[PDB]
Amino acid sequence: GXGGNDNXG
Amino acid sequence: GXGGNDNXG
Amino acid sequence: GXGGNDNXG
Amino acid sequence: GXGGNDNXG
Amino acid sequence: GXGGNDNXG
Amino acid sequence: GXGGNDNXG
Amino acid sequence: GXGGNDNXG
Amino acid sequence: GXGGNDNXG
Amino acid sequence: GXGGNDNXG
Amino acid sequence: GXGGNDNXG
Amino acid sequence: GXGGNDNXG
Amino acid sequence: GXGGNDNXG
Amino acid sequence: GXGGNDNXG
Amino acid sequence: GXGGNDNXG
Amino acid sequence: GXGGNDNXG
Amino acid sequence: GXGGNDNXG
Amino acid sequence: GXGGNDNXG
Amino acid sequence: GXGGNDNXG
Amino acid sequence: GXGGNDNXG
Amino acid sequence: GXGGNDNXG
Amino acid sequence: GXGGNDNXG
Amino acid sequence: GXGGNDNXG
Amino acid sequence: GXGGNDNXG
Amino acid sequence: GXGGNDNXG
Amino acid sequence: GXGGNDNXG
Amino acid sequence: GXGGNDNXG
Amino acid sequence: GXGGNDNXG
Amino acid sequence: GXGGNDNXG
Amino acid sequence: GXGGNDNXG
Amino acid sequence: GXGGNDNXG
Amino acid sequence: GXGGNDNXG
Amino acid sequence: GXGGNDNXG
Amino acid sequence: GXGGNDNXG
Amino acid sequence: GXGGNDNXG
Amino acid sequence: GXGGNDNXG
Amino acid sequence: GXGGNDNXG
Amino acid sequence: GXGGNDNXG
Amino acid sequence: GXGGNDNXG
Amino acid sequence: GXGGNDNXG
Amino acid sequence: GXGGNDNXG
Amino acid sequence: GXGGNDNXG
Amino acid sequence: GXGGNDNXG
Amino acid sequence: GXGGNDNXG
Amino acid sequence: GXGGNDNXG
Amino acid sequence: GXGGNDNXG
Amino acid sequence: GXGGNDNXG
Amino acid sequence: GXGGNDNXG
Amino acid sequence: GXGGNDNXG
Amino acid sequence: GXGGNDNXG
Amino acid sequence: GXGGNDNXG
Amino acid sequence: GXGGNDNXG
Amino acid sequence: GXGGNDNXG
Amino acid sequence: GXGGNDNXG
Amino acid sequence: GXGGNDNXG
Repeated sequence: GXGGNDNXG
Repeated sequence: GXGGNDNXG
Repeated sequence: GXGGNDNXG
Repeated sequence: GXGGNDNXG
Repeated sequence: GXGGNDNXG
Repeated sequence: GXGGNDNXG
Repeated sequence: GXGGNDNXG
Repeated sequence: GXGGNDNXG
Repeated sequence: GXGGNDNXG
Repeated sequence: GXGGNDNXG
Repeated sequence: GXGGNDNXG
Repeated sequence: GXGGNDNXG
Repeated sequence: GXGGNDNXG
Repeated sequence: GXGGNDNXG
Repeated sequence: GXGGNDNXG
Repeated sequence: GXGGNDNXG
Repeated sequence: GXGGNDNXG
Repeated sequence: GXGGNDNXG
Repeated sequence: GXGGNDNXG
Repeated sequence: GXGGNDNXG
Repeated sequence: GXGGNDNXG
Repeated sequence: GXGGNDNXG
Repeated sequence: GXGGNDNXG
Repeated sequence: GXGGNDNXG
Repeated sequence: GXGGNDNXG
Repeated sequence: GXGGNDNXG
Repeated sequence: GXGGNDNXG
Repeated sequence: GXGGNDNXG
Repeated sequence: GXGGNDNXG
Repeated sequence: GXGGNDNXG
Repeated sequence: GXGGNDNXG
Repeated sequence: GXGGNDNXG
Repeated sequence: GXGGNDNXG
Repeated sequence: GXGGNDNXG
Repeated sequence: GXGGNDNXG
Repeated sequence: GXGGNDNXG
Repeated sequence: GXGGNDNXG
Repeated sequence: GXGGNDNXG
Repeated sequence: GXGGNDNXG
Repeated sequence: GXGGNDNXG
Repeated sequence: GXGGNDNXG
Repeated sequence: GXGGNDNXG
Repeated sequence: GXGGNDNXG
Repeated sequence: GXGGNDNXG
Repeated sequence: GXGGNDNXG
Repeated sequence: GXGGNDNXG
Repeated sequence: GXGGNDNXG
Repeated sequence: GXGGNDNXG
Repeated sequence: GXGGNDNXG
Repeated sequence: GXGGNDNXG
Repeated sequence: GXGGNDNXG
Repeated sequence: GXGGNDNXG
Repeated sequence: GXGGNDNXG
Repeated sequence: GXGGNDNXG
């Protein structure tokens, strides 16, 4: 979707 | 969806 | 359609 | 269609 | 973490 | 982490 | 990480 | 179609 | 008018 | 008018 | 009008 | 989807 | 029982 | 039972 | 997805 | 995906 | 049971 | 994908 | 216009 | 216009 | 215009 | 014989 | 004989 | 004989 | 469920 | 008949 | 007939 | 489910 | 009949 | 000495 | 499921 | 001495 | 001494 | 006249 | 007249 | 007249 | 069989 | 068989 | 067989 | 074992 | 074993 | 083993 | 089982 | 099983 | 099994 | 230790 | 230890 | 230890 | 002593 | 002592 | 002592 | 996934 | 995946 | 995948 430091599994 | 440090599984 | 974090653990 | 993070763990 | 995974955004 | 994976965005 | 993988964007 | 991160773990 | 048009018919 | 139009018909 | 037109018919 | 340091599987 | 129509499952 | 139509599964 | 969807016709 | 979808016809 | 139409699976 | 889709015709 | 399915399983 | 399927499985 | 499938499996 | 003897383990 | 003897393990 | 003897392991 | 022993079915 | 909007999710 | 809106989720 | 022993089926 | 919009997800 | 079987079908 | 022993089927 | 079988079908 | 079988079909 | 058929005399 | 056929005399 | 055929006298 | 004829449709 | 003829349709 | 003829259609 | 008419219609 | 008419219709 | 008419229609 | 003019199915 | 004019299926 | 004019299928 | 019997079914 | 009986069913 | 019997079914 | 000894063990 | 000894063990 | 010894072991 | 590990046995 | 490892046994 | 390793045994 915008601009974060994200990481999902 | 915007701009957080998020991580879900 | 413009939804946010679409993520299934 | 313009959705955000499309990701299946 | 197992389970069927589908959705349109 | 297993499971069928499909979606249109 | 296993599972069928398909989607149109 | 213009979606974001299209990625199946 | 515009967005995802992921529709088999 | 615009947004997700994930609709099989 | 424009976007993804992933539609088999 | 824009501009983060992201990594999902 | 036969099946349905307009549906990934 | 036969099957459906307009659907990846 | 789960299973054993359309079956004892 | 799961399975055993259309079967005991 | 036969199969469907307009569908990767 | 899963499997055993169209079978006991 | 109708038939149907039948099986001693 | 209709037939159908039949099987002792 | 209809036939069908049949099998003792 | 009938059927569907040992199966939903 | 009938069928579908040892199967949904 | 019938069939579908040892199978969904 | 597994099966039995000492039995044609 | 034309918007001059910014970037959909 | 045209908005000049900002970015949908 | 596995199977039995000492049995034509 | 033409927008001069920016970049869809 | 015991295990068993397990399946989301 | 595997199979049995000492049996034509 | 025991294992077993397992399957999302 | 025991293993077993496993399959998402 | 259909139906599983077995018996020892 | 159909059906599995077995018996020891 | 169809059906598996076996027996020891 | 005594004049009749059992048969699905 | 005694004059009749069992047969699906 | 006694005059008849078992046969699917 | 010494039974009389052993016959399944 | 010494039974009489062993015959499946 | 010494049985009589061993015959499957 | 003895001596009649018999005929069963 | 003895001595009649018999005929079963 | 002895001595009749017999005929079964 | 020996009968001199006649003919079992 | 021996009968001299006649013919079992 | 020897009968002198007649003919088993 | 004698008769049918149809017994899997 | 004698008769059918249809027994898998 | 004698008869059918149809037994896999 | 957050430290754990879902797994049948 | 977050440290764990889903796996049947 | 995040350190783990899904794998049957």
